[PDB]
Amino acid sequence: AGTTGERPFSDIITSVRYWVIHSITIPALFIAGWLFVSTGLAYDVFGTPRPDSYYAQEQRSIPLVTDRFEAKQQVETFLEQL
Amino acid sequence: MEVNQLGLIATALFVLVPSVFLIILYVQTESQ
Amino acid sequence: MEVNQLGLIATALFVLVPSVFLIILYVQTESQ
Amino acid sequence: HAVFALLFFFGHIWHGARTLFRDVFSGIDPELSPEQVEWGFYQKVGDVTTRR
Amino acid sequence: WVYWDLELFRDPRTGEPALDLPKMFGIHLFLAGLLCFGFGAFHLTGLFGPGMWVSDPYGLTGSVQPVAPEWGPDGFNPYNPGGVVAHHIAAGIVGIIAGLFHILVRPPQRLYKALRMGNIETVLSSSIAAVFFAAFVVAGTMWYGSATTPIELFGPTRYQWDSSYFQQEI
Amino acid sequence: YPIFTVRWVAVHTLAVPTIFFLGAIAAMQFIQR
Amino acid sequence: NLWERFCNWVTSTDNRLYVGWFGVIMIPTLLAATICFVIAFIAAPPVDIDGIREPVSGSLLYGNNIITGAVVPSSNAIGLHFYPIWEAASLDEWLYNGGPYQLIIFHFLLGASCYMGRQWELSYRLGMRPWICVAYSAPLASAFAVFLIYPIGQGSFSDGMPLGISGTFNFMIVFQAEHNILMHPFHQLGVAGVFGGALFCAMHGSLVTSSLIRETTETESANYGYKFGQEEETYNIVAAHGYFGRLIFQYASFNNSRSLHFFLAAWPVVGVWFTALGISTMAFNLNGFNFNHSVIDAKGNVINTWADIINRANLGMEVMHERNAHNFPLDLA
Amino acid sequence: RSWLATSHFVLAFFFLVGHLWHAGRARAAAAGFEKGIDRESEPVLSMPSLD
Amino acid sequence: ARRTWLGDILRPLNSEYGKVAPGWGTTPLMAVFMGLFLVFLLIILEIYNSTLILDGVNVSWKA
Amino acid sequence: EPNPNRQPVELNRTSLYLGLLLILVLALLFSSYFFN
Amino acid sequence: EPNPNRQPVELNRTSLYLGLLLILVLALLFSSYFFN
Amino acid sequence: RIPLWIVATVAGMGVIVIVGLFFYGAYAGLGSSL
Amino acid sequence: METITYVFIFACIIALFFFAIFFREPPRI
Amino acid sequence: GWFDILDDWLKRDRFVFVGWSGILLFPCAYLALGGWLTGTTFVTSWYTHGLASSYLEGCNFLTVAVSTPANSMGHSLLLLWGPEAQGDFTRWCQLGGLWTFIALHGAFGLIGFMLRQFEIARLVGVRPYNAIAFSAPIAVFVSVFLIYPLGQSSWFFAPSFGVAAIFRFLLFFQGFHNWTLNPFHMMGVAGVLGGALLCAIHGATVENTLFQDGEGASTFRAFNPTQAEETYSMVTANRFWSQIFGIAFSNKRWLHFFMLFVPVTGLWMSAIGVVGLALNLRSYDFISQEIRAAEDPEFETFYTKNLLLNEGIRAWMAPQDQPHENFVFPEEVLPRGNAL
Amino acid sequence: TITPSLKGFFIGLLSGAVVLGLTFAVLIAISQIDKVQ
Amino acid sequence: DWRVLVVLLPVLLAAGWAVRNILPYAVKQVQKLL
Ligand code: CLA
Ligand code: CLA
Ligand code: CLA
Ligand code: CLA
Ligand SMILES: CC(C)=CCC/C(C)=C/CC/C(C)=C/CC/C(C)=C/CC/C(C)=C/CC/C(C)=C/CC/C(C)=C/CC/C(C)=C/CC/C(C)=C/CC1=CC(=O)C(C)=C(C)C1=O
Ligand SMILES: CCCCCCCCCCCCCCCC(=O)OC[C@H](COP(=O)(O)OC[C@@H](O)CO)OC(=O)CCCCCCCCCCCCCCC
Ligand SMILES: CCCCCCCCCCCCCCCC(=O)OC[C@H](COP(=O)(O)OC[C@@H](O)CO)OC(=O)CCCCCCCCCCCCCCC
Ligand SMILES: CC1=C(/C=C/C(C)=C/C=C/C(C)=C/C=C/C=C(C)/C=C/C=C(C)/C=C/C2=C(C)CCCC2(C)C)C(C)(C)CCC1
Ligand code: OEX
Ligand SMILES: [Cl-]
Ligand SMILES: [Cl-]
Ligand SMILES: [Fe+3]
Repeated sequence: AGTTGERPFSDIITSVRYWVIHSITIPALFIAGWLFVSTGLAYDVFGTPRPDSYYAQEQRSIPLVTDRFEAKQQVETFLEQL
Repeated sequence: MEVNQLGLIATALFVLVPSVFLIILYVQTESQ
Repeated sequence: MEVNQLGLIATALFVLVPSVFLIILYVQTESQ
Repeated sequence: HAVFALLFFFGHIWHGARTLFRDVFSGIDPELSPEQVEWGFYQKVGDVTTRR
Repeated sequence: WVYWDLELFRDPRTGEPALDLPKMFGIHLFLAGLLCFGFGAFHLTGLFGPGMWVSDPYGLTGSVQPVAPEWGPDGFNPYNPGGVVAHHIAAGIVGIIAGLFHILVRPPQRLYKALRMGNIETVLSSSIAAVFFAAFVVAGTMWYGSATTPIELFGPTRYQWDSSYFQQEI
Repeated sequence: YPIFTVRWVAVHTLAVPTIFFLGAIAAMQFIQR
Repeated sequence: NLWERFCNWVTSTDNRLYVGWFGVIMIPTLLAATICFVIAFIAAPPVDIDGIREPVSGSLLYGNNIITGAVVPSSNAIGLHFYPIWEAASLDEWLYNGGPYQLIIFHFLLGASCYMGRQWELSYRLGMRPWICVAYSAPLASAFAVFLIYPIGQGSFSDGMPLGISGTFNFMIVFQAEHNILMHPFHQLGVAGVFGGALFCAMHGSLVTSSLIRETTETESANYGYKFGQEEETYNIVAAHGYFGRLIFQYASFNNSRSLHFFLAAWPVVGVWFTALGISTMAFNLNGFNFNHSVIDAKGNVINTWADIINRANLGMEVMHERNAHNFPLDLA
Repeated sequence: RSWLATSHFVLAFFFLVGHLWHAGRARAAAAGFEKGIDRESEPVLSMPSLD
Repeated sequence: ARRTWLGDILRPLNSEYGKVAPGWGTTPLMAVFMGLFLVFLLIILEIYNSTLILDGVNVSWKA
Repeated sequence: EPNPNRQPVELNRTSLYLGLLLILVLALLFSSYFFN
Repeated sequence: EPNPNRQPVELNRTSLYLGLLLILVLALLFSSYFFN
Repeated sequence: RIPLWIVATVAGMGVIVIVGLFFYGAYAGLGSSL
Repeated sequence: METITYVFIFACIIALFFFAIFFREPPRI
Repeated sequence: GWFDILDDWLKRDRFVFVGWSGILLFPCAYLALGGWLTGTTFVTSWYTHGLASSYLEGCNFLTVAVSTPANSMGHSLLLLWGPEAQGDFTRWCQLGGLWTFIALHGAFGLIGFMLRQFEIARLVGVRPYNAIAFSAPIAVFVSVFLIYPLGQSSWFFAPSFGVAAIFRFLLFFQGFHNWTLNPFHMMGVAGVLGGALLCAIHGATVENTLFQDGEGASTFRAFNPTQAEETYSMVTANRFWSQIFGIAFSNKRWLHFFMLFVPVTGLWMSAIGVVGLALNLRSYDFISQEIRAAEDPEFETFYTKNLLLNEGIRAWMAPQDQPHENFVFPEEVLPRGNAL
Repeated sequence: TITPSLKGFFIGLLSGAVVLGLTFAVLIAISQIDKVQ
Repeated sequence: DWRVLVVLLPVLLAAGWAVRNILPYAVKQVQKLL
């Protein structure tokens, strides 16, 4: 097989400089992901309904899209009646 | 016309079976 | 059972024609 | 025609392959140099003029 | 089949059986454009031909009628008969121009080697490619319906039942 | 050995978002209706 | 030294088909099951499988084709009771109650089990390694699961997989409605085993064919580049590994043919082992994952998922399967 | 009962596989070809053809 | 090979086998038409798909 | 040992033409009666 | 003059068996749908 | 510098924890049917 | 007639088995 | 030339080969994978299906999915800048824009991968039979995720990218299409199961016919990639199966070609059948048996039993599986057996 | 008239052209920097 | 909104910390290439 030329993964993940850098970068990305949910930013970015944002106080009728081109406003008018 | 329904396959097999027999023998004769 | 009247002939040809094609090819190979 | 079209996509691929690899469709080169297919040897894959 | 060994199929210098596929394409493409043009210009227009089948949006009064070309943007609306006429006229001209070009101008050295233009199987591959492209298109226009697939000839579509297309008119 | 290569990018394009996503889902386990 | 002559012929390696001591049991049983199957598939009268005096036709002469034809499982009235011919007052009774089904599968399971042992035996006689039979244990366990183990856990051979094409489908549909086999991690390993098996089969097949060393011309088959029993390998694994090692990355490819081929055996066998155990464990009603009404909003409304949609489909099979066999609201047997 | 029946059936089956594995190998090891076929003494090569 | 009257006439049409233009030739010009044709197909596709809605162009049986 | 009584079987192009003619003509003659 | 592009055709016994099997099984499968 | 068997054990330990947390969240909060 | 057809095909397959096993093309080294 | 310079860089021997095909493959494939991971983690299906389908909503790995666009969207491309989403990323996700995003980028990803197979095979010097074989997964993807919903009313009835969502797709095709009764799926089953059989039986045979090329009990060490000899006995393997099964392989090249043929042919056959289902052209019934059963209330087969099951599936799942139809089934119209 | 639908189409065109443009502009640049010896 | 800065803050610090730990090793690679 030989080796292509890049630095072997084995020696990198066993190097100190690597874990000096990645003992900060990896947890930060983890925390960043945590904050993306705990702040509730994920809900507003993707438009995913919160546990209290599926129905109104007295409806079981599914807010289903029935139109094609006016579908955007049809979803927006669903968000309004909440 | 209300003909014999088996007449079609009987006629087809009447043609195919012996004709194939002759084609088989011929082709294997030329290849010798 | 009220089946298709062409079922018999369609099945018979579906077997016979390509199988004959193979048999013909084989016999002219052994003769070579 | 939808079934025939999908079936002809394979026809495109098959006869397409046959055209580009014509030199090796009866089998690959009898003693292909291992170095060619082994990594790191060439700077460019397959190019004999790129040995490090 | 009997007279297969014609001189025309021989290469003048080598004597090997050879076909100049790049010029053959130009010639045959030139022919296709002429026929394409003539089809739309005469047969479809009714200038020298019967025209084509046209009908009302509900397929009640269909007949063969001469069709004038649609040269506006609506000519790309496939439920417009005039688009079909304008297509074979315009694409017919393009085919003629391209035909002449693919006759007079030799292929680049690189494209010849890359596409193997000395091997006839490269034509089979690309032809088959264009063939299923056209096969997928005619399947689509048949199922979704167009001006080339009238409901008095091939029957209504499923999408007319889905939308109750005939019930609203009734 | 080179530090930043094609392989380097190929790694971090899968690496970085994965840990970010794992942290996100980790926070979702504490969401109460 | 007369019985020794018999033993030598039985264990003989010069027979066109190896007999062996496993074969001494295999040959009669398989012939018994086969002969009965052929006769029953063609000319057997209707069978009251659900034991509710509602005979189900399965043979060709009684209005079936190849697709709808089947040998129908024994009556639910019978259950796990052993029902040979001599336990019936007449062949007519025996046929009405699904007699042929038990006769076939029992002779078959015995024959099939000996078939596996027969595989070890010849390999021992030839000086081979003996684990090919271990690979055959994967489909054999699968047959044991649907023919023997599942009827045991459920309490009737009437809930065994029928010997037919459509009957097989009936077995699958009813199974899903009662066990949710799709949402079971063992069937999912089975799917991964057979999809992966087919993948790797296509994969190994393509890579070896691609790396075939040219020994032939364009006017003949490439297969004639190989002669039976030749010393040299017909392909170049070095080139093949060079290709697949670049398709992904080299450390995701096999350079060891023995290690590669072992993987080819391990993956689908292990996968089928699990889906075999899946049927076997679901036979005792340890069913697939149940996430019906798992997601709930703040107020308390059930927010459906794809699992709840699967449930609605399962409800449809449940309330319709064996429409006359249930007298009580809970389906236990 | 469901827990006890399923768990031990799984174990029972794999132990049968374990039987087949260790038994066959024991036979081969005692006979002297568990590590493969001798190239210069292949048994089949000394046997007659089946046809 | 055999000479025919129709063969002699068609002879020049099949006499330039293997003849090519030096280098890339008209390859870039080809790419421009390939780009425009891709745009063209993309237009008529979205017209039928109603992703592209134009004035005066009602993609329907009503027309 | 191979059997010494085996003979090659032949059928020239002419006999193929004669046979096919015989079969087709008989078929053309008897087909009407098969349909009845 | 003869055509130099002509080639003999072969089909060994194994290919025959395989081919016949492919046809017989396809027949057994599709026959039910033909009779319908 | 750092033993590879240690890196593998720590990473493995981290996997079991983050996976166990997910199985924990299956019985509590959203998707717990409660 | 459907039955006869189904059985006939099945019979041919079994026959094919016999010839593919006992009258196969003998593999030679 | 700049073209030749770029060609050198693209075809450099690296840990991860790129090539010209990489310009199409890598971005499309990354977006398809990323789009699915994004949707199954955050994006819902509440406005398209009335379903939860992300970890954020409480779904697990088996139940998460990227669901198909609403039926009212039709066969719309649903581009982000399209007339439906109108540049709004949030609305785009809520409408099912990520499904087409994955389906389309995933399609051109598969094209890029098959091209990658051609490209590498040309540089290495081997035949392109791996690319040819990969036409079967593509034919499957195209027929099921593209052609089938195109034949139907909308993208809604295409498979949703999820585990349980696929299981829905399976049961849907049973209840509505009777897909099991279709001969084209049957040939596919025989190809997949037959492929798994060939895969298992080949690896097992080779492993159990190995030559002794070492003194160790673990025979994996007794092989070298650069060896010229076969590692297993084809002769011994041939005699074994000849006596066990009756027939056996005698040609290695035909063996490995056949291993390509079986599963590839099967998938292509199943692909053809799906194309038919796109037009509701099903192998749903046998007319001969329906005539008999309708006239004779004592005639029953496993075929007529399965149709009762399909009828149950349809009537019980349709209102929720097709919420755009506004199906309302009073209890008294539901097909039910006794007691249950 | 430039309908909102047509407006988006040109946006889709430019967006695609920029992506393909920047991609090849980067790749060609890198290819010239690290040439093959 | 403020939530964006909160989420991107650990990402920025992570990238920054990584740069200063690799910067003397990073730019040398570009010295050698150029
Ligand atoms: C699975 C896909 C696939 C694969 C693997 C191949 C493989 C091959 N083709 Mg084929 N081909 C394909 C599909 C494919 N083709 C299709 C669908 C067509 C259209 C009919 C063609 C048309 C075609 C021709 C005309 C030729 C080949 C040739 C070839 C060979 C050289 C490679 C090449 O030219 O690629 C071509 C490039 C591609 C397949 C990639 C194109 C990517 C496009 C540009 C992306 C477009 C994105 C789009 C605009 C985004 C929005 C879309 C959305 C709104 C719907 C090789 C055998 C050549 C040959 O035979 O040489 C001997 C040849 O002349 N192909
Ligand atoms: C894409 C969809 C898909 C896929 C890929 C699979 C895949 C699988 N399913 Mg699943 N399944 C699905 C959808 C799917 N299923 C759905 C939607 C449902 C709900 C309706 C089910 C319901 C379901 C059930 C209920 C069962 C499966 C089973 C299986 C397995 C079948 C293969 C098998 O058992 O081989 C094993 C091999 C054999 C059984 C063959 C044994 C052969 C013997 C040893 C010899 C026979 C010789 C013969 C009689 C004569 C030969 C003659 C010749 C020599 C000439 C496999 C893991 C089965 C399983 O897991 O069984 C353990 C099972 O019982 N599925
Ligand atoms: C290999 C690269 C590649 C390919 C093939 C595709 C292909 C596709 N993407 Mg994807 N995408 C890519 C990379 C790619 N993408 C990348 C890197 C990203 C991240 C930035 C995205 C982000 C993305 C999004 C956000 C979306 C897509 C979508 C699409 C689809 C529609 C594309 C379209 O209509 O283009 C049209 C543009 C072209 C075909 C380019 C034409 C270029 C020629 C040369 C014309 C030049 C014109 C000239 C410059 C004049 C300009 C106009 C002027 C007159 C005013 C299609 C399936 C859409 C989708 O899936 O919707 C469901 C969608 O919303 N992509
Ligand atoms: C014995 C059981 C059994 C078996 C063996 C099969 C076998 C098959 N069925 Mg059937 N089926 C069964 C039972 C069974 N079915 C039953 C009982 C039903 C109920 C009626 C169905 C319903 C059913 C349906 C509805 C469909 C099938 C289809 C198929 C085929 C699937 C092929 C495949 O692998 O596609 C897998 C998909 C591909 C190969 C496409 C390409 C996928 C790419 C390569 C993925 C790349 C991923 C990438 C690496 C990143 C992934 C990341 C992520 C994992 C995180 C195959 C022929 C399908 C078919 O016919 O398709 C044509 C289909 O749509 N079956
Ligand atoms: C009385 C009546 C009527 C009874 C009939 C009842 C009934 C149910 C009839 C139906 C019969 C039936 C089969 C129906 C199925 C119909 C059906 C699904 C048809 C599909 C056919 C078709 C076109 C499929 C397309 C896909 C396809 C081509 C699949 C191929 C499947 C296939 C051939 C699999 C074979 C697998 C197999 C047996 C492998 C073993 C081969 C073997 C012995 C190798 C031995 C071996 C291994 C080694 O590794 C080495 C090294 C050597 C040396 C060696 O030798
Ligand atoms: C249950 C399964 C049943 C399967 C049955 C299969 C039967 C197959 C054999 C039957 C057909 C054989 C035909 C051989 C035909 C054939 O090959 O003839 C040629 C043959 C002469 O043989 P030779 O001695 O020349 O042999 C040379 C070798 O090449 C022959 O092998 O003549 C005869 O065999 C005698 C009968 C001649 C009859 C020919 C008269 C035809 C005249 C035209 C009739 C139609 C026109 C009528 C106008 C009014
Ligand atoms: C040690 C764990 C064993 C697990 C059960 C066995 C699985 C592998 C064997 C399948 C038999 C296939 C048919 C015979 C195929 C055959 O003949 O193989 C032949 C192959 C060759 O080995 P040798 O003959 O050189 O060595 C055998 C002994 O003498 C020990 O040296 O045997 C092995 O490689 C044994 C590997 C043991 C380790 C395997 C572990 C794999 C499972 C790991 C857990 C997976 C869980 C997945 C959950 C999703
Ligand atoms: C959409 C879109 C886009 C894209 C984006 C992306 C591309 C993203 C990505 C993302 C990502 C890329 C993510 C990732 C994730 C990952 C994950 C989340 C993972 C996980 C894993 C796990 C969970 C594991 C598990 C396991 C296994 C499998 C093994 C065994 C055991 C265990 C369990 C450990 C853009 C902006 C361009 C544009 C717009 C649209
Ligand atoms: O029998 Mn045949 O399937 Ca076992 O579950 Mn209960 O029983 Mn009846 O229902 Mn569901
Ligand atoms: Cl039932
Ligand atoms: Cl009850
Ligand atoms: Fe192999």
